[PDB]
Amino acid sequence: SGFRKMAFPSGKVEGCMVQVTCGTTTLNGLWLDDVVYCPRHVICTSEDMLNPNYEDLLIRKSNHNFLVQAGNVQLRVIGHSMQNCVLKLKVDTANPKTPKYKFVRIQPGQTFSVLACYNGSPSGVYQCAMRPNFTIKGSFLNGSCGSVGFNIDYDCVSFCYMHHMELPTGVHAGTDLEGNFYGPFVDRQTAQAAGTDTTITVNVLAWLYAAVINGDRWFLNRFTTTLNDFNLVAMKYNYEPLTQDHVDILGPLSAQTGIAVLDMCASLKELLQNGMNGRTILGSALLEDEFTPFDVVRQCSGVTFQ
Amino acid sequence: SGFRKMAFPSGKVEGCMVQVTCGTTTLNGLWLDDVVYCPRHVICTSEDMLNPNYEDLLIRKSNHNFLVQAGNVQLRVIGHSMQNCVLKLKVDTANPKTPKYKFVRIQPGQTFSVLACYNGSPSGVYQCAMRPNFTIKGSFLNGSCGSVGFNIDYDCVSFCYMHHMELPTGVHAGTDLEGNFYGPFVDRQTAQAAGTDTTITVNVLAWLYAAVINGDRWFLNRFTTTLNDFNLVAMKYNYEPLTQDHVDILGPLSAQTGIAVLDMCASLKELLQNGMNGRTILGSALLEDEFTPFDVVRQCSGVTF
Ligand SMILES: O=C(Cc1cc(F)cc(F)c1)Nc1cncc2ccccc12
Ligand SMILES: O=C(Cc1cc(F)cc(F)c1)Nc1cncc2ccccc12
Repeated sequence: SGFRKMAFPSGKVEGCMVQVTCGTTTLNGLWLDDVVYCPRHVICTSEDMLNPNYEDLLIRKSNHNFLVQAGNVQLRVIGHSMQNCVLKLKVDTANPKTPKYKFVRIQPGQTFSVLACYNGSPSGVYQCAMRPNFTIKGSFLNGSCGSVGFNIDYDCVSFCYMHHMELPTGVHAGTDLEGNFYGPFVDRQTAQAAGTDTTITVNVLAWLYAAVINGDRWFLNRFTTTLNDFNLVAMKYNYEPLTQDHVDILGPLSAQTGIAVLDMCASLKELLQNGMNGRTILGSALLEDEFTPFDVVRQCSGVTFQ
Repeated sequence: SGFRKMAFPSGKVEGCMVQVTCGTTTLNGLWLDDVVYCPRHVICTSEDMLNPNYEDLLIRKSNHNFLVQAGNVQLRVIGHSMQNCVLKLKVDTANPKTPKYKFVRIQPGQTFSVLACYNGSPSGVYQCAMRPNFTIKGSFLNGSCGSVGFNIDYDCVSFCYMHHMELPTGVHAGTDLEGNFYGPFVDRQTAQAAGTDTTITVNVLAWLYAAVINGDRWFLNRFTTTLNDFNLVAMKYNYEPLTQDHVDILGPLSAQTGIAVLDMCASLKELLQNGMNGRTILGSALLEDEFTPFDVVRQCSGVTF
């Protein structure tokens, strides 16, 4: 019993964190096999940040301009290349702590653990979701660039995010490990803003199923809804549209609890209308949207309480 | 910017988790140096749990009855002893991954990271607080016993909790690493209940300072209060008393934000008496009490390990 915002154990990623320095700028790098991945803006001065020409800035650098430190050991850079917004520094030592890994690009609503780092050293681990507006509501200070997001389903680390920047609202933007930004963001100091964010409906439904599995049913009602009527209501509270894919994905939780997806949708519609009336669901007075259907099945028991 | 419920990096603890099997029961063990620590109830059948005599159950076991697996490697148990509610299995191999560590007993209100494990395999890491009623609101399934709680101070892991049981309300009970339970709990299948819990006042104040540091100020007001008047209001709302030690501990956050501790207490008093009025603080509609003043400073300063 219990339901917590749970991150993956971070050890497999901690053994990959290194410090990358180029001139006066120091940030984090991810050392996997003989390559260190880091944000390409490590080669920029603060003045270069408005309209940097990364190809032009990079051509002026040699391997010895990149200082990579792993623990108290300086790695030797033997090659460098840029792939989209990520810099790949070939080093002369394969990381002996390289876990089984993959690079995965995620979709909005997906969750992942972030290992926040500074100067190549891990500071903490927390759980995030890729918001519908492609930002993440992280906790990052200056020096956190290059910190990564990941999942570890089995013993394989799927790296899905590398931190690049903080937007004016205090939310964060980054790339996949191939250097492609999530969202319409660029690694430039030009005026950029997070679009209006919305609630991840499928995740709220998953979390309501988590509450039912853990023994709470106060919020259920005798009603059902069509998918279209649910979407017309939910959009009025800035909730993401629920697709038939989302309904299918919630099938297993629906079968385990005995509550049809559209019946749980009717419960959510009522919660949006009524609020919680002094009650909580899984220790929260707000509807939680940073647990996916996959997270709920992984965290919760396979036996519903009642 | 941003403020998240953040756990310590778990790698140093992951390298210590092992699987301990005794008969039909499998749970987690903590392998440090040449000793594996685990809940003593690993030696019990369901019948034994009703009223166990752990000394009597243990005397019937030999070293080979304990199967300890560190990954895909079977460790050989060369001795066994009980310390309070923890079983200590001496093994022939010192854990090469043993970090610098200490065993510390924490006080209610203190937070720690839990590395939830099943079959000696870490599954998740989360941050929680030792409640004033000595339970933890964890997330644990069957097989999670022996999962540990810890903090990191510099390069040293301070182990403070070992998971033993789940109470009927779904909250959790465990011991320090010396096997002393937190709270009035016993490792036996007998009627036990979590006592009425209270809110960790100093932690709510720390989180309000975190909200201010993050640009959330709507709850600030021109008012101050005395410590005694604040504690009268705290008692009324099932909040823990705020001591002068708590006020001193919040000094640095008070100096950084310009909001004196008693000035923040008057914000907290108004929030308790009136609610949030449809507003949120750091994305929460409830007052969060599972961040200590140290956690707030650490997260807002970027301390690494
Ligand atoms: O955003 C940047 C630097 C940057 C600026 C830019 F215009 C484009 C970039 F790709 C990167 N750094 C930070 C990242 N995360 C959190 C932070 C918090 C405070 C101060 C800086 C933080
Ligand atoms: O509570 C126990 C076993 C136990 C029973 C007892 F009566 C006394 C004990 F010291 C230990 N194990 C569990 C721990 N955490 C979570 C669980 C969730 C579901 C089922 C069991 C869970």
